[PDB]
Amino acid sequence: PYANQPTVRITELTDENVKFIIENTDLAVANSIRRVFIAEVPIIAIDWVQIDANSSVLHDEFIAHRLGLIPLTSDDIVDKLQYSRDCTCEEFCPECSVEFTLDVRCNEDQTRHVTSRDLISNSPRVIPVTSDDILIVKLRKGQELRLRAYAKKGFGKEHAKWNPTAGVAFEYDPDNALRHTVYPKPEEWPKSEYSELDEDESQAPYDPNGKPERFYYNVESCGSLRPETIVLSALSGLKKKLSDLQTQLSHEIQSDV
Amino acid sequence: FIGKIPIMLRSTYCLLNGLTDRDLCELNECPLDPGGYFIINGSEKVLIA
Amino acid sequence: MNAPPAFESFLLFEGEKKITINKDTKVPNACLFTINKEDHTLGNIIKSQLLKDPQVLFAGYKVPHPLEHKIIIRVQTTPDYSPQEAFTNAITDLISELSLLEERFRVAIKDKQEG
Amino acid sequence: SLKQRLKGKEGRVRGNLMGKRVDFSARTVITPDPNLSIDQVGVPRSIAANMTFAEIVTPFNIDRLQELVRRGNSQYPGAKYIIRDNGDRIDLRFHPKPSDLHLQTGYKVERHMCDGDIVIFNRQPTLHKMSMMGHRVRILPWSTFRLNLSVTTPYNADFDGDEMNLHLPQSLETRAEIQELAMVPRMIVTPQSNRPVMGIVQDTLTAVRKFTKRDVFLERGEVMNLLMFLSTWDGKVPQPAILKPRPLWTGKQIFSLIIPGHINCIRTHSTHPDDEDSGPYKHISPGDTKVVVENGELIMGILCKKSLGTSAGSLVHISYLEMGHDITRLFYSNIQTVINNWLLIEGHTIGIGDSIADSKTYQDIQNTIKKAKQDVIEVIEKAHNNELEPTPGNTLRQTFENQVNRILNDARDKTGSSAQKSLSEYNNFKSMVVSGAKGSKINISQVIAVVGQQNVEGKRIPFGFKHRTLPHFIKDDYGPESRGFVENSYLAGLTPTEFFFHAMGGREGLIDTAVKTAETGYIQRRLI
Amino acid sequence: IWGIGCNP
Amino acid sequence: RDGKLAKPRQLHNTLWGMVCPAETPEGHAVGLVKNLALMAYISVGSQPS
Amino acid sequence: QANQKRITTPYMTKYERARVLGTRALQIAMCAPVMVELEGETDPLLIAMKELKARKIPIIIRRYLPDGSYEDWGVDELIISD
Amino acid sequence: KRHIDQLKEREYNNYSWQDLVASGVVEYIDTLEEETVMLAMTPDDLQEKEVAYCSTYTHCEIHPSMILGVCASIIPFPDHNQSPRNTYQSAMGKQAMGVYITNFHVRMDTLAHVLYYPQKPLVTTRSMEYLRFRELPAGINSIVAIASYTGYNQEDSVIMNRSAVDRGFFRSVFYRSYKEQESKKGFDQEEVFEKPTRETCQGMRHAIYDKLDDDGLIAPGVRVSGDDVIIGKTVTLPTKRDCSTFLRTSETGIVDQVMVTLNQEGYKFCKIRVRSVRIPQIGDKFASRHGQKGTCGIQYRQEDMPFTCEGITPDIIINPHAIPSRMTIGHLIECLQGKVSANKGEIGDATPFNDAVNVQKISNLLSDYGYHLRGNEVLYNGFTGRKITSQIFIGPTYYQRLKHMVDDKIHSRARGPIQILNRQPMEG
Amino acid sequence: MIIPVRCFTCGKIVGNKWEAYLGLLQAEYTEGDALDALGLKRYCCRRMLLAHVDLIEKLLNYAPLEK
Amino acid sequence: MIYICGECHTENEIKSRDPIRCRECGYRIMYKKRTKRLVVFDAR
RNA sequence: UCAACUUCAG
Ligand SMILES: CO[C@@H]1[C@H](O)[C@H](n2cnc3c(=O)nc(N)[nH]c32)O[C@H]1COP(=O)(O)OP(=O)(O)OP(=O)(O)O
Ligand SMILES: [Mg+2]
Ligand SMILES: [Zn+2]
Ligand SMILES: [Zn+2]
Ligand SMILES: [Zn+2]
Repeated sequence: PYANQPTVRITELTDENVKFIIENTDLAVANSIRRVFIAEVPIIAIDWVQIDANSSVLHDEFIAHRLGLIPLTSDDIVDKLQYSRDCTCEEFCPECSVEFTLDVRCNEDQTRHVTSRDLISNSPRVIPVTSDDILIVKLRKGQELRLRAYAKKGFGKEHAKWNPTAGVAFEYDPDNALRHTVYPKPEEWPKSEYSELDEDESQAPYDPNGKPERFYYNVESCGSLRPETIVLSALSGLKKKLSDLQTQLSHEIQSDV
Repeated sequence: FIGKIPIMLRSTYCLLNGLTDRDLCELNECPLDPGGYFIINGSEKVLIA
Repeated sequence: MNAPPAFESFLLFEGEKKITINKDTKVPNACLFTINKEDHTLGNIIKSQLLKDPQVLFAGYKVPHPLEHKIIIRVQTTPDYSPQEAFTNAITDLISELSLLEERFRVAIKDKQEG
Repeated sequence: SLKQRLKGKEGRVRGNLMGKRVDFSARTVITPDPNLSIDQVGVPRSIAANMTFAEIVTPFNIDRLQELVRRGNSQYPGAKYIIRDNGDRIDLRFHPKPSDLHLQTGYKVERHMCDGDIVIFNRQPTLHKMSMMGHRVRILPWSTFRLNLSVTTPYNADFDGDEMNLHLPQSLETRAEIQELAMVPRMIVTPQSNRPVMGIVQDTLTAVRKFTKRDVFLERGEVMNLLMFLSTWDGKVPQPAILKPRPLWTGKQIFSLIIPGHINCIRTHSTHPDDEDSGPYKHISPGDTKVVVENGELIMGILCKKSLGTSAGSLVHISYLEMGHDITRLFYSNIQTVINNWLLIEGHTIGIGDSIADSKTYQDIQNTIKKAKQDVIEVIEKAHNNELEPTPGNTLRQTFENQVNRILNDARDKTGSSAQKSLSEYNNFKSMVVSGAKGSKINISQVIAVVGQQNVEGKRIPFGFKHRTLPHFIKDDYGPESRGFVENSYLAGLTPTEFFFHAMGGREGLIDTAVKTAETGYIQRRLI
Repeated sequence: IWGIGCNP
Repeated sequence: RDGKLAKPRQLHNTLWGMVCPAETPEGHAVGLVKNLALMAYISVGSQPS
Repeated sequence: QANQKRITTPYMTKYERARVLGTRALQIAMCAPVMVELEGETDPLLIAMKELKARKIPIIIRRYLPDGSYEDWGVDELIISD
Repeated sequence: KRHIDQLKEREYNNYSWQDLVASGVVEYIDTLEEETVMLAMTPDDLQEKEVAYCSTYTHCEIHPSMILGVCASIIPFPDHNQSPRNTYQSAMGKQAMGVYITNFHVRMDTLAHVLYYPQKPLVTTRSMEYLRFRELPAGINSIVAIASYTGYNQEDSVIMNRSAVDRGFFRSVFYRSYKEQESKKGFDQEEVFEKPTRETCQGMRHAIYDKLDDDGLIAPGVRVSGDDVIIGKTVTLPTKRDCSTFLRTSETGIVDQVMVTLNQEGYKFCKIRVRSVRIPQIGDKFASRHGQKGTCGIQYRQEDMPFTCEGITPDIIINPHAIPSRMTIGHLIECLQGKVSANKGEIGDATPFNDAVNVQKISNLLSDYGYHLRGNEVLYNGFTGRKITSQIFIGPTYYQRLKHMVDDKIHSRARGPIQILNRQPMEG
Repeated sequence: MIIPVRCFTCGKIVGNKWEAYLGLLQAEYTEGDALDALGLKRYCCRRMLLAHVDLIEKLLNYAPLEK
Repeated sequence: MIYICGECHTENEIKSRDPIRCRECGYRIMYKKRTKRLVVFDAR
């Protein structure tokens, strides 16, 4: 009547990728952890743009869109920063946001590639993952882009600009033994990378008592958060959601009594 | 002088005729624009065969 | 023009309860928990953990409409057990499992590095 | 002239009196919504904020209406106008009007359209009376009208850019008249053909056929999840069909909970062997064909368009004729919801692998085509040597054309039968054809085996050039390839001449549709 | 597009 | 376009290579408005002398 | 006509039901006294439906025969279609 | 070979098509001469000696695919689709959103749609090169799954990925241009561009006139909501009448460019262009290159969309029930070829009558890159994580955003303006 | 018009890779080999660079409104 | 206000009821020039 | 403003 004790084994850990295996866990828990990776890990990204001068070919809201999609280092202070809604101050302040500035003019004849490097942040911890560079716009001679932007904390449920991850690869039952997918012709199907079967055997024998366990994950970071801390923040955020739910449930049960 | 005849764009009598793509860009015309239409009262009209 | 704001997906508007509990009259010892501003992430976790409990006769969740943001969880338990207690125990078990996962993931990180 | 003002369409008599532009009407694009009921329609907030319903202030609704008036036109659940007893319309949009916000009995608050309002829904042309039906409003985000997919067939609507008109009754009297005479559940059975107008369609039909196979076995969690979407559920989980070794319910066992009351029906599945009824296993039916619903429980059978579709004697028709229109509405909605979630589990697709056939099948198709071309060559030689003799009532040209057409059609049918034999159980073209959701065996055959003869004006492709069809063919060639026969399948790809001939056939079909619309419209107007 | 007895 | 005769609209065999078989408007103008094929050219005229 | 020599159907037609319910609804919305004891129903159409079920709508339908004669059938006398 | 080698060196060899005509290699034939000419579709297949059909070929087609026009030439594998579907695709490709011209910034045209990120097709016909479809493409390649996911793709609708849409997928700009000319008709009656005054000008409206500049014209870069006053024009009344132009209702744009010139008459003439950035909604219409369109049924985020083992979630989910009745097999072959091209790095060739590109060859190529021959893929349910039992056909297909959008079509009426003659509600 | 930041399907940053892709194409690398060198693995990401048409260069030919 | 010239791209200030002709080039197409007030764009 | 035209949607 109680929760199972999961186990983790990390196979690969690189600055861009974490490949790990979670065993003795439910499919619902595993899938929701993946879902939280995608949508409920807080990150820092530009959400306020004010363009003082835009003579580039791209219109202002095109530039704003591209600026928002630019990833920003959010490793440590995203936990410290507050949401704009939570912050007491009106509009935005150092605690609820980070300020960026762009002042680029193509005085020279050669085309000027405005990059993420040209974005200058007021706080050193958030930088546009520059330490090529993301190209915001190309400026012909006599064309100038000036803007001020504010970057706020948020998660991918609001907007895909706040997705901390690129591709979460989630696989269970690498050799089809629970028959959750029924192949019309099993032999035509390529073997998985995690498959332990011999080349002759296309599918493992049907396991009637089996349950999905030993889930395999490959989480690729977008660069804003380290791939390890994406997973850690996702686990902590899911636990916090459950704890908030429990608090409200206890309050309403007390109210009913 | 007896009248004025509308000139089909990029025809032999159009100003854009015989101009390289750089010259067309200097005049704010597209190099890729086919021509074959008339500008009458500021609107592009195409004679349909 | 009729696009809902994005923050509607998870932010409660003023005067909205996160959880509302309504008993189910059709069957004895059954309850229906309506969670507002929640999605399949919490619903599937809770339904699975409730199914693991032997005294829970029925556990299910549904999103009544994809465009709206709500979760309805029906829980029916055996006599001598309360569906509200089953819900609380499910949440606590999931919290404990997730904390254990966190600890072991931190240990695995520290071991993959530094060796 | 005065005559021209009154004469035709757009004249006063027909364009302004028999029909006229009306207020309280809204048009927008329609998108599907499986989650809405039959009678429910989905209305964007902007459309609901512009359109209003006047509600008389009574002692029992004065508080709610005064709150709505306080909210005003800006906040959505509000009121646009207040009509006094004198008829003076206080405007809530323009300026607070604090003295004029007061309501007394007899005032009319023009509140915004809310959930539960009855609205007429229309699609042009209104060919029959099911094209205008009464729907209960539900306000949903975004800007499209959202309607249940069972209601698409009466409206002749698909969600590919179609739009629907919406008319809001403005009086309680006309609201009651609409609700009783025109509500969607009351329109299920048409008087035109004494059949249901609406049936299970598209994904739900295919997924119902898959769901009601003998093979489908559902574990405890899946059963609970599906029962969650059954609104009429009694709260009691049926005892599973297989108690040991592991408790596993059956698709039929759960679908038996959908069927309302105690409904008795006997149908037959589309792939029902004609031999089974005569021979043994009448009531065992090795293929799980036939359909027997006793006491509202699906004892045996696989459901398709013959059981859950728009046909006389269907489970839907029997439900309407026996349990009533309200319970039938619930029946439709529950079928759609729980079967769509099971389809989320099982899934459905179409791919290239469906179009591919066995190598032996392709070889047989090629042999059949070779034999047919040889037989057409033999017939042409008989005609050239004057051995052919005219069929009574036909010229030699006509009898030759009929013989060649018969040979080509027989070969086409044989190739189609070979392709259909090739189809596996897992084949998804076959799944959709068997369920009746979309497609036909003709389409499967053209996809896999042979596109068939391209014919214009009821004859093979005419000799448009001088005594030949295309410049590539020699003059006086009556063989299959020259006159339009397409031996390649769509998957194989048409050769250039076959491509042009196929374009000729498609053009003829399009012309037929376009010409048909106007003549049929004139006939319909005359009859009415 | 099928045959003479079918459709164009 | 008003004429309902299905003779003038049908794709004639002589349209091969000179008018697109696929590209036609749908409605009152099926087969009445056509489009040149890619390699089609239209004679400009010459003196027969 | 009289209670005798009533030739029209005893059952209330769908059109009569619709118009009676709408008319009673409009009267109820116009502060007309309500015959049935409403069980917390504040919608005039729902109250009219409730009265129709209880056969307490105070309306008599005058059905015009094609010869010009009329028959007065009370709502209570008519058998409810649903 | 001499002619082909010289044409291959075309530039800096001064050899062209006219030299090919002058050599007598090619000839122009009209319909009357087409009646008297024996043609071969291909040289190798037909001219070469075989069982002799014809031994008097007088001409040969340069390529069969040239029988198609401009709009039908973009259709990939048109010989594998049903014929009416190619007509539908021609009609719909005339309606796709893309960069219509490169000088679109200079032009002030009413009703201009331009797409953010156009892409060239991964599966392309050769004749597209001569249509400049690479230079000015209209549509985006998109990962498409042909599946029945939640019932919101049923009939002809399409489910879309909201995360992809949020990353710039099919985002467009709609430019609306308004023209107004100040003119003098009466000797004492003239129209002047000016900011209308509540007291000085008799005609006024509730609409804000503050955004108007001193000249009476809104400056560029000012947000203008529906019914705001773009241009302020007042007529002297023989005090003043307001003829100021207003935004079309629900335009809700930002002014892009305001040009002030003199027309032929010499009167002042003003053109104001308004940008509205339109993100895909759940009413907008998207169509493939194979004649099957559909509105967006619903938008699911990346967490909700089904995912493969690699983590790929379809940008677009189309109902499988579209394929069978319509028999647009070119759609399936294009998905397979696009998968092969994207994994290989080449651009697929979909010329109509290639005869060197079978479906089997594409399948064998796809097998080498680690995927199923037929393009099916094991998809995991986004909501529950369980593998979908039926493996689902996924691949990169080219999709076009048609100009028909729901925001332009949504309308409602409630006691609005009324005609003078009929005294009935107005039209439009 | 310009290389999109982030692949639509997954969200991996592809905006920094266009100039490197063009340079690798200039080197000698085939399109597939250049895509592999840049690190694009899933066909969703390879579609972004492979199918991209850079119109910003054509638009930069026109002279700016204000100089 | 101040109108930028279409061709020579030099700002010229033209009063109301004055012919639209740029000084030093004579081009008859002017552009209104971007507003001083600034509009907030959500990067979304 | 109203008439006319053309182009589209289903
Ligand atoms: C199915 O019938 C409908 C209706 O009858 C209505 N309709 C459409 N055009 C007209 C018209 O001109 N005049 C009148 N009176 N009615 C008209 O439209 C018909 C179909 O047309 P379609 O055949 O193009 O529908 P796809 O098969 O093409 O649907 P995809 O796959 O694109 O979504
Ligand atoms: Mg349609
Ligand atoms: Zn702050
Ligand atoms: Zn990607
Ligand atoms: Zn100048």
